[PDB]
Amino acid sequence: LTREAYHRLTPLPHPGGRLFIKPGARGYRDPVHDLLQKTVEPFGERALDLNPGVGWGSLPLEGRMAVERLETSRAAFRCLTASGLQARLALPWEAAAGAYDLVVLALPAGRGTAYVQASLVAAARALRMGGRLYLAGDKNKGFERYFKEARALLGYGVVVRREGPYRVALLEKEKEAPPLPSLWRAFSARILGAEYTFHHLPGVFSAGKVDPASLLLLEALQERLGPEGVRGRQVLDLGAGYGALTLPLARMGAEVVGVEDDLASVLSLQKGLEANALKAQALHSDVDEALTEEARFDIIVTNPPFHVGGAVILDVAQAFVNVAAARLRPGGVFFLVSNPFLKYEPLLEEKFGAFQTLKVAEYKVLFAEKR
Ligand SMILES: C[S@@+](CC[C@H](N)C(=O)[O-])C[C@H]1O[C@@H](n2cnc3c(N)ncnc32)[C@H](O)[C@@H]1O
Repeated sequence: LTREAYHRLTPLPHPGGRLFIKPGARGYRDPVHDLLQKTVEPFGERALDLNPGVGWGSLPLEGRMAVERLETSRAAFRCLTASGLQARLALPWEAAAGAYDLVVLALPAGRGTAYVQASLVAAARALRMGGRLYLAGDKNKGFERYFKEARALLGYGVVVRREGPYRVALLEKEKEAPPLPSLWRAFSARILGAEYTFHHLPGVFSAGKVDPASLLLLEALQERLGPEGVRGRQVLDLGAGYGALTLPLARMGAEVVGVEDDLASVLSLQKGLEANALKAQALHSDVDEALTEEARFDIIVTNPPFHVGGAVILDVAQAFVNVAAARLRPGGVFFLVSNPFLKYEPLLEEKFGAFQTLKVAEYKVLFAEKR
């Protein structure tokens, strides 16, 4: 895709309306959200969707109930807003306690147990006594375990729709919700001769330890540019996460802007910067959406998102490369790290004209210079 195509919001039809989608936004042609949309029925007056994506799963409630939506992805909020669907930039556990009659939760299984658990408790807390929860997911991705936990948290739960491995259950709040679990974790790491303490919420990439790929990029970077080759330079970190690249580069004296689509990750980076006596801009952004048209940089780094066992480069990751080329000043440099067999080489050749391979072992570090 072009950058314009990556950022474009496109309305798709459904009976009675339309819904905007875009590359990089969750919840479109997803069997879990699809099964929800076929299942959810109004109950009471006030509903909360704790994982809406583009908003298909709880869309049947719109216009029949007041529906609030809490969403962590910037890309997904751009879509919801375009669709005229009330939505807040919010973590699931930021939900108002006891203020809803119905909650909708597509299980965010890909973000892991801690994130799901926090979401389950947020759902239980959000509901008034006697409120109900639609819980949807995948038996191949923990549905039975999470449904068992939901039933323990709330009361009577039963599966109300089945399609292959995909399930929707309906549950009733019959008991008092517990307090939220402890959410913050911290760990320390030594990077390029300096100590960092990272802080993060649940669901972030590489919780609890620095990704070896990120370490490899930083090693390649320092070898190429020298210990001082970053001081006073403007750096963009595409997909900054809790700051594995961001913090060291700030420590090295760079003026760093991190862009990150996930709110939990943005807040994690902010806490880490504070904890380490470091300054950087930690932007909640779908790729470079948050930047001015004019912003350019001297150095751009990225450890892009990837599909678990995938052989194809994600749309977001392709956009990262296109954006890096576009956002670099002449003489600027780009560093990217990935699995050795992802086909980034042709992309860098097309966008920069040439590239170099600085490292290839467990991961590869590719490099390009803006001409
Ligand atoms: C492989 S992780 C790398 C995180 C961090 N830079 C590190 O090295 O540990 C990729 C990051 O890209 C972020 N991401 C995914 N889609 C994005 C998007 N559309 N815009 C910006 N960041 C995105 C993810 O949330 C994740 O934090």
